[PDB]
Amino acid sequence: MASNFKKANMASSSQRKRMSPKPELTEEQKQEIREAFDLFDADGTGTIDVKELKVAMRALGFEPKKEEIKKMISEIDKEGTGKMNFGDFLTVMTQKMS
Repeated sequence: MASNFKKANMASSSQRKRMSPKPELTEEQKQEIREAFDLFDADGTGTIDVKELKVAMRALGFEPKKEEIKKMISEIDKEGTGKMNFGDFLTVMTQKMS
């Protein structure tokens, strides 16, 4: 089916307790990059766009340093405009803060 015919998930079993961190990103970082990218990519697709990713940067930034939220949105909007997958969002947002 191409169009949205409704009734995907009615009973919302929202399991925020799955991977406990080993030598990796911790509770604060795990929650903010998973829960923002999964809020825009809900059913399991791949890429989030600059409209959705700018709303993701407003919720994730809060209070930041200087060239962080404007630098991510203007640097991936370049060759075929702005599209981001989860490997880009995880590596660029964790290495710029941690």
